[PDB]
Amino acid sequence: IKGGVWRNTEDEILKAAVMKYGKNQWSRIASLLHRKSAKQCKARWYEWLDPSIKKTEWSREEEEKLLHLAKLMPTQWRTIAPIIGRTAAQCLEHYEFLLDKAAGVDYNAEIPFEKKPALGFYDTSEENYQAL
Amino acid sequence: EEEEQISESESEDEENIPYWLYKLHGLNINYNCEICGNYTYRGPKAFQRHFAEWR
Amino acid sequence: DATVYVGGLDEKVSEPLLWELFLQAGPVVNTHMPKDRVTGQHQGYGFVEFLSEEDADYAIKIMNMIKLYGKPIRVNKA
RNA sequence: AUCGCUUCUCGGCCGGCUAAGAUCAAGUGUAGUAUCUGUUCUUAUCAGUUUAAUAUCUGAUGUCCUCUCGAGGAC
Repeated sequence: IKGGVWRNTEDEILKAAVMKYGKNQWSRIASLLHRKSAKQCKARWYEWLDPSIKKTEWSREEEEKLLHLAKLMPTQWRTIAPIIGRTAAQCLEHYEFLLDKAAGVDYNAEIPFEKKPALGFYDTSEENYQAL
Repeated sequence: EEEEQISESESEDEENIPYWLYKLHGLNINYNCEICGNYTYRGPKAFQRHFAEWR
Repeated sequence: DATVYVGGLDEKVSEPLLWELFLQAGPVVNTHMPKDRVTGQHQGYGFVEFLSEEDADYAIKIMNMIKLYGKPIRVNKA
């Protein structure tokens, strides 16, 4: 019931919330949005919205590396995805794309505690000061 | 050079994008006011503004 | 002549007392009195587009009698 | 007096530890409106529908003949 499609409003508000609160507090960020939970917010951050994620075409090297690795460790996408530097869902889609296109008074009264200054080789007798 | 001779000859002896926007708004459509120099106006709002003008 | 340049003003003046001020003579159709963004205040010089040119030449004749904040107001053709 | 370094002085811009301490609220449907975002018409002319006028929609690119869209001739 809570599940559904992601909205530009929810997604931008997710950007701002993640910016303000920080990465480790999910319940606080899920509190602001409606119809979405904390798990969904976190996985939605790390899966897609995260700026460190690389959204662009795959170069030739990334295709060589992806194909080789996928033939090395079949069906393991969460192991391969960090090695090529792409999202697991993304490299999946691209792979099926490659096979697809490959064929109180202490203050104010009396001076709290008083230290009269000590007296030294000079005359302080005379000195007094003006009012305000 | 010929240009120069000519000028000397005929000179005083003593010198002193929104394409559908303009259709929607009704502009860049050919129109004419007769009383003013048989003038051309490209918009109906503009010609309606001609009614109050200096010229 | 449809437009005039107006110098020597005080920022408490705005586009409104110019509106009101020069339409006392004849209506200002297009008003321009810059708002400076950086320090949010006016240098006090103006540009005025009228209905046609006759308005503005009479405006050259009459126009420089205005005195904004006890002080002199420049109006010339443009 | 000047240059450089330094000292002092002044002015202008100018929230402790723990198991992260623990935990974490959503009604529905019938009608209907508003407000955001994205995308499309340089088409030339005429005829009709249509409009307050636009807009929009709907149709074709002076005629004939000859030769290989072009050329010539007769209007």
